[PDB]
Order: sequence, then C-alpha cells, then structure tokens
Amino acid sequence: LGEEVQVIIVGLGIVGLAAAIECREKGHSVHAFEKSNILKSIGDCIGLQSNATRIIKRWGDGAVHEALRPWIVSSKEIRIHNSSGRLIIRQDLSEVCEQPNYLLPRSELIRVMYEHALKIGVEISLGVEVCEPSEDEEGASVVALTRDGERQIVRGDFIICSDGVHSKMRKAIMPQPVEPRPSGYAAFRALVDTETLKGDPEASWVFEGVEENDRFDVFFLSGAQIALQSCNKGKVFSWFCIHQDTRNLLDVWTSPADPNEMLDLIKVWPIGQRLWSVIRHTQPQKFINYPLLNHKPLDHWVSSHGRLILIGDAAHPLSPAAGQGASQGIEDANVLATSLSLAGRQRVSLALHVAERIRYARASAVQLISHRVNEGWRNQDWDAYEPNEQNIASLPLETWIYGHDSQAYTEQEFEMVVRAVQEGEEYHATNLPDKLRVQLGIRNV
Ligand SMILES: Cc1cc2nc3c(=O)[nH]c(=O)nc-3n(C[C@H](O)[C@H](O)[C@H](O)COP(=O)(O)OP(=O)(O)OC[C@H]3O[C@@H](n4cnc5c(N)ncnc54)[C@H](O)[C@@H]3O)c2cc1C
Repeated sequence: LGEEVQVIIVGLGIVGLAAAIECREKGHSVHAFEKSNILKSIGDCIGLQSNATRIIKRWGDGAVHEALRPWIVSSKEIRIHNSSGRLIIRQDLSEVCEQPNYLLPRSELIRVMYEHALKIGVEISLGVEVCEPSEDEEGASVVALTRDGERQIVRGDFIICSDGVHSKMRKAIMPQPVEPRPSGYAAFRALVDTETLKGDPEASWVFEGVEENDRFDVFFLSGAQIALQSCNKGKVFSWFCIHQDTRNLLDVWTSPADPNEMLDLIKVWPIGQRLWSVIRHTQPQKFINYPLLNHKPLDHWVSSHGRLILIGDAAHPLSPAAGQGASQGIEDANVLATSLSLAGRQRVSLALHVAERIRYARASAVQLISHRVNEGWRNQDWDAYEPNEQNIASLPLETWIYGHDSQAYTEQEFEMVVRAVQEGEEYHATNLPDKLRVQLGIRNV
C-alpha cells in the first residue's frame, strides 16, 4: 500500500524529543503532543554521558551536536573536599570524558532538540494533554485534549509514551501502580544567576579557571553533600545539595523551596559561608527541593497488542544524577527507532517487543545501581569519615554504561531477539555485565 508510518508521541521532555527525531529521521510521520509550554525556562542542569552523545551525534548529519558544542564538559576531574573545604580526592574523569559529555540547562537542551524536530518536519502540538489510549491488532489511538476542552481522536500505528515519571499512559500497560519508596533524602538544587554572581567579589573565586576547565567541586558535610559545577566557559553555574528529608515532598520541578533551610544546613560548618557566597545568588524562586524516590522496575513496558510502549522516565525513572537517567532514555529512543526499521512496517508489535527486550535489563541495572547509591547514605557518616568518592551522587561512572553503542548492538542482535520474542524464550542481553543481571534481582521480561 505504501502509506507513511504514523507515530504518536506523548510528552516532549528529553526522551520524547529524542524519539521524535529518531523516528522522523527514519522517514516516519511523527505527531508529538505536549501539555506544557516547554519553551519556558524551568529546572536547572542536565548531564548527558557518551552513550547519549554518540546517539545525538548522528542526528541531522551532526547538526545537533554542533549546536551543543559549547556545552561539552571540559572538567578533567571531580575535586572532592571535606567540611573545611580542604581538597581530599581528585577523581580523574579522563576516561569518562574521552568522548564528549554535555552539561547544560535542561531548557536549553529542550530548545535545541525542539528546533531540530521542527526543522525536520516533526508535527508538534503544544498545550495538548493526551489521554485514553487504546489499541487493537491494526492500530492505536489517543484522545488529544486542549485546555479549552476540545477533544480530538488521533490515530496512529503505535504510541510512544514518553510522559515522564508521573506518566498517566503507564496505567494502560501496567494495570496496578507500585508506589516508589522514599530514600529518606532530597536534593536542593538550582542554577545560579550569573549576572549577580559576577560583581559579588566574595564569590569571584568560583570563576577560577572555568574558561579552560569546567568547575566540578564536591563537599562533604555532616548531613549535606554539595556539588558545584560550571559549564560553557562559566556562562552557567549549577549546584545541588543532598540532605536528609522525611517530609512528604512531591517529586516535581515547580515549587519554590525555602533557601534558609539550605543556609542553616551548611552555615554551621567551616566551609558553609564560602559555599553560600555563590549559592545565595540563586534566584529566590528557583530553589528546588527534590525528593529522591526509588522506583522498582516495571514488569514490562509494552502493551498487550504491542502498539504502545513506555520509554524514558515513564518506564525507568532514576534520581537526577550521573547523566545516566536522561542518557538511558535517549538509548530507548535510539533502540526503538532502530528496531522499527529492522522489523519493518508490517511488524510493529515485534519491533516494540524487541526494543523492550534489548533495553529492559540494562535500564533496570542502571536503576538499581542508582538505588544502591542512596541506600548507602543511611549507613554513612560524612562528618566522621574522610570524604570518599564512592559516596558521591554522580555515580555510577562505568565504561559498560557510557561506552556502549546501543544502535550497533541492536543491529547485531536484532534477529536473535526476534527469535526469543517469537518463541517466547528469555533473551540474555550482553549490553550489561554478565553477572550484573542475576546479582541485582533483575527478572527478565
Ligand atoms: C519541568 C521539568 C524540569 C526538569 N528539570 C530537570 C533538571 O534540572 N535536571 C534533571 O536532571 N532532570 C530534570 N528533569 C527531569 C528529566 O527531564 C528526566 O529525569 C529525564 O532526563 C528525561 O525524562 P523524560 O523525557 O522521560 O520525561 P520528562 O522530562 O519528565 O518529560 C515528560 C513530559 O511529558 C509531558 N506530559 C506528561 N503527561 C502528558 C500528557 N498526558 N500529555 C502530554 N504531555 C504530557 C510533561 O509536560 C513533560 O514535558 C525535569 C523534568 C521536568 C518535567
């Protein structure tokens, strides 16, 4: 017959934009829907590791990577300090940053990806909340709701559910929700106002060397782990502070936290004032206190008829750390688009199920390693013990993660995964260490 493949994408965060670009560059017709005004600045910085940048580098013949070049990480080490600000450990980043990594405001990453998606012909509809997905053996559909209450049925060959950690699409796949477990920790975090930071002489130290090497400082205080970073030659500074918090906080990016809670936490220790000299230039409405919740892996990501798939934080939400949360979502988009092109238009359900088998254990392993990091904090004493790079929130920094080429793996393994899906056998993926799958309690889909 020959009609274009019709892809529906629900949610244009990082992962939905990546999926839109990957699918459109395979020639599909892509209609993406997003309920919020995503061009408005919100949040702070996102990191992307080499497993994500090697995917991004292929897009638009390298054009997106060229746009992101100012944001390539130039830190060569993490400088880890105690509560007096004395340097204890320099953790070398030369292998992690052998290939490009990015650090940049999330809103700027969104803007660059959005502009590329428009340029290549992704159809985008903002101010639309998608609900009520359905599917049968031949296609899928959703209801698109504008804010003024107009309803429209939208039909497609399959739905990519990239609607984030609070995904309402997720109830179409998993009938019952599993509530995440609070880690007992939260992260104060924000961007600093660079203009007021400049011209505060008591904060001038933070600019030292940032035009040659991005700042990447960590400080361990009793009950407080503070990271301070710069990017794009000192144009942007960001920070976070991991701390105990048992309040019933919502995991959203929209509510202003009390800056004095952060000040009280750090000002009683020797380095606190020096840290505050920079962090006090955070705009008073931009202080975020984000709870770190641990989500268990889902039983599966693909719907009964194989025409809806959860990817990104809808499927495997992690704490904002490493860059690996976002980076795993970008691998979702790449593997899914590659699977769709190897399977062909007549085998959509196969393509989605193959993508799931390739992604599931690897994504779940990154998720469970993330849990181990914040579960370790309850047994630690950051005042009594010397600072330990093993305790930093930026972990894991593992070659089997950031060195991986998800597209090449998918090409090589596609026919083997097809046989597993069609025969109903387990697929033992080798895109994570052999013993890691069994070691973490991971149950194959
Ligand atoms: C406003 C915001 C700010 C963030 N800031 C940071 C930050 O500074 N640092 C960081 O590390 N991570 C941040 N994150 C999280 C980060 O984007 C994710 O953890 C991950 O990197 C990518 O997840 P995602 O693309 O799957 O989902 P998300 O980034 O959460 O995107 C989901 C998108 O789907 C949209 N959506 C949800 N439901 C519907 C629906 N029914 N119909 C239509 N659209 C829908 C949402 O409006 C949102 O744009 C932020 C997320 C948000 C939403």
